[PDB]
Amino acid sequence: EVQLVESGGGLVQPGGSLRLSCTASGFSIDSYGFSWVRQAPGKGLEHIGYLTAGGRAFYASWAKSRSTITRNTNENTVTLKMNSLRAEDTAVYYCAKLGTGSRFAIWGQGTLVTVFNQIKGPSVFPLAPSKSTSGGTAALGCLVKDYFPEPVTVSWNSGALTSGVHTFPAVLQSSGLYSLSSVVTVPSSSLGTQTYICNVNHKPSNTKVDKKVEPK
Amino acid sequence: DIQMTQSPSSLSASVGDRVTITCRASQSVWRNKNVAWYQQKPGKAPKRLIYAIASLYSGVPSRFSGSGSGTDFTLTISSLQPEDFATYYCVGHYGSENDAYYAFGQGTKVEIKRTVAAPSVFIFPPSDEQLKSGTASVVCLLNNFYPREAKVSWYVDNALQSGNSQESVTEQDSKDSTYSLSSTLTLSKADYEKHKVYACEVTQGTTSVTKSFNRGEC
Repeated sequence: EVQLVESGGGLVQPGGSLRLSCTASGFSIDSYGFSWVRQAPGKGLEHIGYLTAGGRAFYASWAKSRSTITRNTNENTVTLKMNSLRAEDTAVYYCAKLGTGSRFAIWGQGTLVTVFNQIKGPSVFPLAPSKSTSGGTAALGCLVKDYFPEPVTVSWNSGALTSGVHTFPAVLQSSGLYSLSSVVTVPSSSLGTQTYICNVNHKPSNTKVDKKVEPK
Repeated sequence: DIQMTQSPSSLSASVGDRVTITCRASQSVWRNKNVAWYQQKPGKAPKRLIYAIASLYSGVPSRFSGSGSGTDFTLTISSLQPEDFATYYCVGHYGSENDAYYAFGQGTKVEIKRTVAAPSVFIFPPSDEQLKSGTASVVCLLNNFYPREAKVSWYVDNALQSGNSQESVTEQDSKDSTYSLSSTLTLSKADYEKHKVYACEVTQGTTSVTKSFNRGEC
């Protein structure tokens, strides 16, 4: 069994450095060439560099500034070190033998690197629905504002309400903080009786918010 | 350096339809077969489906087939299946005797084809709790609609807002293949309390649906 596991990753303050190891098992790290790729949130795959079988680095234009792709045969690792990190560098970094002109292609699972200026838990405000104006169906939700970094997960009634839930992708507000909404459609007749609570969880700040959403 | 570009950025086909995605390379790939096709689902790592331009990997369904020639490369899905709707990247390797480089395409979403469905539009006033912090958020919800394309305009006292809204869109729902969209208008409490009528105008095709509220009437 061949395997490629990725080490390192986490919160890095801007200008700081990320160091990511890529540990192989079932084969030797010096018998193939290896790339580092990254995928920003919602964006496409972006090649960073490629270390040939001969230990020769081939960085990219934007990467040649602050990127060193080394290899350690003692520990069976290929390493990526980036300096001078910007907000555009927050992404999921993979290591891989891309497999363009070879039958052997292997990828790591990907480790997340987040460039954070501050850690800020979210503020949760109700999206209140009674006076419902959509017949027998009402909409309600939770507005999750001003948090950093990603991600937040949202459930409803501790996961007992999943039908009709729409949790939107976060957007980066001009203030530099993330925000998102989670909505759900419910019987407008159930508003006075059924309880609706959104469970917002922000692990980077160890914060969890449960918000009862009531009419008016 | 090199770059890849595919066709199109997004498409819509049916279960059993014949899908064709092309891919153009900036230069000639170093090795002739240095072209692979990657299938990536949301929240999942990329999965290589085809290497060596035309060679399928073991386990890959034979309905997939790559037919590249020079700098034009095609991914063919004979009978499109439910598990084939995803984003497809092409990746090419091109360097020299003293160079070795890759570049990915931009991607191509193979979306489900769906009959037109109008959105259920809801508007949400800012909560009183938020207003105490100095900022007002007005949210407009477009629930379970198709197609994705839609014009959402904010009006404050019949004055079209510009540059103070942000949109977010879900992926296609796994049951009805619809989209949901939110538009969030951001104002200060001072500006929010200066006006009365807040309206969200949703336009797609020949129809415009406007949901609104008066600040204070509940």
